[PDB]
Formats: sequence, C-alpha cells, structure tokens
Amino acid sequence: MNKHSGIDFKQLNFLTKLNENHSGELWKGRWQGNDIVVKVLKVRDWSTRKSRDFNEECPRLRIFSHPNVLPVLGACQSPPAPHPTLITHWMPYGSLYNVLHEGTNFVVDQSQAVKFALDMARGMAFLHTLEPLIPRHALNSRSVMIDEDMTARISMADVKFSFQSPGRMYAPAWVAPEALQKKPEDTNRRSADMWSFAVLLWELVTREVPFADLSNMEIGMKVALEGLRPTIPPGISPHVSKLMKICMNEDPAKRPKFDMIVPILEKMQDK
Amino acid sequence: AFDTLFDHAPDKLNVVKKTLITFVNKHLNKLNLEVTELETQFADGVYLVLLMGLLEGYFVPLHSFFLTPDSFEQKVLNVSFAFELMQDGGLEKPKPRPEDIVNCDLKSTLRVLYNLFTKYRNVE
Ligand SMILES: COc1cc(Nc2c(C#N)cnc3cc(OCCCN4CCN(C)CC4)c(OC)cc23)c(Cl)cc1Cl
Repeated sequence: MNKHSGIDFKQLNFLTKLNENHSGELWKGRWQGNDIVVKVLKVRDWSTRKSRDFNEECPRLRIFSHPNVLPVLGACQSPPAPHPTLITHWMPYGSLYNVLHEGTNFVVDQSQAVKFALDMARGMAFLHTLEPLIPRHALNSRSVMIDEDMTARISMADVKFSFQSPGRMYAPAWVAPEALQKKPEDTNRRSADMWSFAVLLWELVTREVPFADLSNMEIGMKVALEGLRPTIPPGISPHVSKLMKICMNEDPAKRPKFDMIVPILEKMQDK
Repeated sequence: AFDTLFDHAPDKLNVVKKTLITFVNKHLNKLNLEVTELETQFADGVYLVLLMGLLEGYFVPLHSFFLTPDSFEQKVLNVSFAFELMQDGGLEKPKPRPEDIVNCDLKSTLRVLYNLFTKYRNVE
C-alpha cells in the first residue's frame, strides 16, 4: 500500500473563494480545526504519470522545522480527489506583496522591513541546506507570506512540480538574468535565489513594485537582452546600498550565500 | 466562415489583414519589434511566442524556445511550442500543422492570428 494517502478531500470545508487564474483556484477553508487556504490546481492533460509525480513531490514540501518556512500541510491526491490540491495554513496578512503594496490600513516601518529581510534570509539559508534543493517557481514578494505575528515565511506552496510549464514566467522582475536565459540545470540555483533577495531588498527600500510600468514580457526581454536593472535608490545608507549591490552582483559566483547575509542583517536589527 | 473572408472578398481579406497587422504591432512594438508583412514574419515561430506572452502576461524564458532558429526543424518546434502556449491560455488546438506556418501558408497564418485577435483584441 502507499506510504501516504494525503489529505482526504472530503474533509475539506470550503468557505469562500479567494481568486482564480491560469493555475487554478484559491479558497479559504477549514480542515481538522485549522484555518487553511486551498489551492485547487488546474493542469492541462492531467495523466497518471503527472499524478504519480505530484504525489512524489508533495511530501518534500511538508517542512515543519523552521519558523521562516511555511509548509504545505498536505495535499489531496487526484484520483481520488477531483483535482490535485495543496493546503497551507491561512496567513492573516497574506503575502509580503500584499503587505507592502496593498496595505490600506498601515505602512510597515523600516524596522519591520529589516526584520522581514532577516526572516526571509534565515528561511532561504535553511532551504539551501536541503539536498537536493526543492524546486520552486521563484522567490519573490508573492511567494513570501506574513503570519499573525508579522513573521515572514517562505511558502513551500510555490513548489515547481516536474509537470508544470517552465515556458511561462509570471514574476520575471525578481528572476536573475542568467535564469531568464539558461535552463535551471545550467545555473547555480542558490545564487539565482540571491538575486531574487536583492530585488526584495530593493522592494523593501522603495516600497515600489519593481518595473511596475512594464509587462512581464517586456521585463524579461529587457533584463535578459538589454541590461535593464533596478535603479539604486537615493538617500539610503551606504551600508544598505552596499548590501543591495553585492546581492545583485552580475556574476552569480560573487553573490553572497544566504548564511553570509544573515549575520549582516542581524546587526541591522534594532535588537 | 473565415474561409469566405479569405477567398471571396479580397478587399475584406485585405481589411482583415490590415486589422491583424495593427493588432500584432500594438503588442510587439513594446519589444521594439515591427511587423509589416504577415506572409513571412510569423513563419519562424519567434513572434508568435513573444506575442503570446505579451497577450497573456508572462515572459517566456529564452531556453524554452529558439529565439534565433537555425533550421526548419527549430522553426517547427517554435510554432508547436507557440501552439501549446495558445492552448495553455484556453484556445482550442489550432487547425494548421506547425509546418504550415513555417512554410508561409497565408491562410494557415491568418487563421491563427485571427483567433488570437478574436480573443485578445481588448488587451492593453
Ligand atoms: C494553499 O496553497 C497556496 C496558497 C497561496 N496563498 C496563501 C497562503 C500560502 N501559501 C497563505 N495564506 C494566504 C492568505 C491569504 O489571504 C489572507 C488575507 C490577505 N489580505 C490582504 C490584504 N490585507 C489588507 C488584508 C489581508 C491569501 O489570499 C489569496 C492567500 C494565501 C498561494 Cl499564493 C499559492 C498556493 Cl499553491
């Protein structure tokens, strides 16, 4: 018999639909006393092979051992569920993107922003110790969630499954130039993640969406082929300027590791 | 249906072609690309791939297709990949074979472009 049955789809209480797009639907719900979010995945040409792969790839995402990583609580196997489905806890503030750019009630201060940066760096350092790496679509402000005590957490629900279309990139502004152009097996994926963190630093400094005026296709082609880069923000400390520049080094090999920037960010805390 | 617009109204065929030319430039000009000729400028598959990302809001990683195809076979692969992107976005499997586009069949080309126009004419 199988090692895991996964979560029983019949035990999910679907409360309210949150959104729908190309990749599927997000719902707020309840399961075994937990407030959850459910992703119902939309997959063209679903097959036994893809279902087998989904079920092999989901257990890796159930990471309960680090405060700055948000696990997949579990997944519904399809069959017998109607559709392949992922479950996480509901994070009350939503994504870092929501908190920074759609924050109608208060503006997070820069002490909180530095704490977000440290949280994300700690979670990424931990994920980078895993062997092999867990494939993700990308680190960006939509794949980081903000929990009830404002802890930032890297969402494992951003997993990239072996069947999902590598040809469509929806947040290229956070992607390293080499990763816009080369297959992942031909890049250092850890160094590519550091570029993404550099763009997150830029986002925390400017409180702007990177390249907001451009479409995703414009961003990817201009960053890859025309050298488009975020402009270094004026009026910031030389220390923050220097950190942003080293994390955004054009040479992937010269970018620091996450475990090197954690102590730098620790020192930038108020405590 | 579309076949009456092609053969037996050649000034409406010219109006459909002028319509499609305006539409594809609305998007491809954002990459500093200009289309003047529907007979050949989509045959190698590159502009169809770039167009799909402009219309459906994604970047296509350059390792996923041949940005500068160097053979008939790579052009066919680009057009096949673009057809997959179209189906990803909801369109039915396109009628022409990918080779029909690479071989500059004007009818095969305008059918594909017209279906993109039917769907995405209001994308900004
Ligand atoms: C389950 O799987 C996945 C889940 C997610 N996404 C979410 C995860 C996760 N992870 C966690 N918690 C989430 C909470 C959400 O809403 C919280 C309320 C936000 N408001 C924003 C505006 N401010 C002013 C008030 C608060 C949310 O809303 C859509 C999505 C969440 C993704 Cl993106 C992908 C997959 Cl595969």
